[PDB]
Amino acid sequence: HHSSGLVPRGSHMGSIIDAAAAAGPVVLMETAFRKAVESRQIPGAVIMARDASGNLNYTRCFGARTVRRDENNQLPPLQVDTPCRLASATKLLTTIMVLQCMERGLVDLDETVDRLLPDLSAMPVLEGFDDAGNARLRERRGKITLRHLLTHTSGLSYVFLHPLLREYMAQGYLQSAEKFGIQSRLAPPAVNDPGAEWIYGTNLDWAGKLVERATGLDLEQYLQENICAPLGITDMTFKLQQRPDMLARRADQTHRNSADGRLRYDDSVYFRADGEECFGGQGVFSSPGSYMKVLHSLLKRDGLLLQPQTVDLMFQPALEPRLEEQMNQHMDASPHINYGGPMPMVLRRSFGLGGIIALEDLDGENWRRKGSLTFGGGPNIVWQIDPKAGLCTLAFFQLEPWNDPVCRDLTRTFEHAIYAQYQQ
Ligand SMILES: C[C@H]1C=C2C=C[C@H](C)[C@H](CC[C@@H](O)C[C@@H](O)CC(=O)O)[C@H]2[C@@H](O)C1
Ligand SMILES: C[C@H]1C=C2C=C[C@H](C)[C@H](CC[C@@H](O)C[C@@H](O)CC(=O)O)[C@H]2[C@@H](O)C1
Repeated sequence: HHSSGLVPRGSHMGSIIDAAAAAGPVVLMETAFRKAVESRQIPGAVIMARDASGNLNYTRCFGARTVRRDENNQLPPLQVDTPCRLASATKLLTTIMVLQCMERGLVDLDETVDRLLPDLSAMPVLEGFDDAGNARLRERRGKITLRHLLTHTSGLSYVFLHPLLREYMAQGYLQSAEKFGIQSRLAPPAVNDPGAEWIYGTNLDWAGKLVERATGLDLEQYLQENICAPLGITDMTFKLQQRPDMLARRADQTHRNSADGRLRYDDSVYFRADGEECFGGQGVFSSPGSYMKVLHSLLKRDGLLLQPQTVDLMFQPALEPRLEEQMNQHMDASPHINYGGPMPMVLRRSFGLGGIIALEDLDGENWRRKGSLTFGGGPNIVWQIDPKAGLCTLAFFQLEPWNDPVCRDLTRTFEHAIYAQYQQ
């Protein structure tokens, strides 16, 4: 029997295997991440989950912030406080900033953008090309409103995404609309009328300009005063190159080679230059920890960023049946883009203010629920907030291209495991 003075413990294989309970979902999931790093499938990742109550506050960091060895021949770790490129995960921040302007009476969401963005209002709609091949433009039908910008229903697209605009760049209309290797998000014309269709575009870059003009502050200052300060965030910024402390610790971008699935250093323009202008659709750097602070505040409805009622509005389906149907047809037919990331590839969705809303449970009682809000950023960053489950989660990588199968699979296992053990 037991040993005098010593805590009773396992003393043979049977009793040690019974004293240590079988591996739960979360433990098994963490093994997958470690194996992915060990086998060089990913450089690293940070995964974070929080509930409203505080009972759940889970942060795990795996692997490295880069594939470039440091001065000591080591690969430095990806940490919860590592400065990372958020890319389109910036869009949530900019959305919150617009809603703050609305709360303070500076703007109305259904107001036309003419007053603050007359430069946008004056922009034409691109409608194919001539029989010869000249650029064919026309005047916009109807007015763009702030709500159209927040829901990507303005008619604006992205140059890399839409065929007409890809041809626009190829024909040379946007050659001088770049700075330090970063293309302007304000130069290109619209590809449809507001209200006509859901189209992913430069809407939040325009929405950012609107904030700057409505407040008389640049977006960086507005961000610091209105998002960072209230949450005690000191490392979230549009202006990475002016923060030598963050520069010393920042992640490098990694790219997966199309040919052999191998990881390589990606010398990304975004890590060497900020751009003079703060682009609200993409330009923020922060750590995973700081981003979670934002998500968690929204989940708590604590009133630090927005009134609880304004946060509730973000989660309400914003599209009328016609656009809702068109958005789902577009997304279901575009698994090569996959805006929804880890979500099932066919799902009934809508768009709120700040992201995609699930209009059905993803897998009954096992995963994200109806009413959950989600979006992401290019380097395989995925965030979601699920008020019914009482959870919000964040899967943070610094790996392009977007929609990497290894990252998506890992992100799914992460979420499934967290929901299995901690959803309520
Ligand atoms: C066909 C459309 C789908 C796309 C899917 C993912 C990316 C965003 C594409 C363009 C971005 C570009 O930087 C990535 C390309 O190098 C992809 C490739 O051709 O290997 C985009 C474009 O190819 C247009
Ligand atoms: C929610 C996600 C939706 C997207 C839709 C189309 C693209 C695949 C986006 C990522 C593009 C990004 O990886 C590459 C761009 O930085 C290239 C460029 O800016 O020209 C993606 C990201 O914006 C996040």
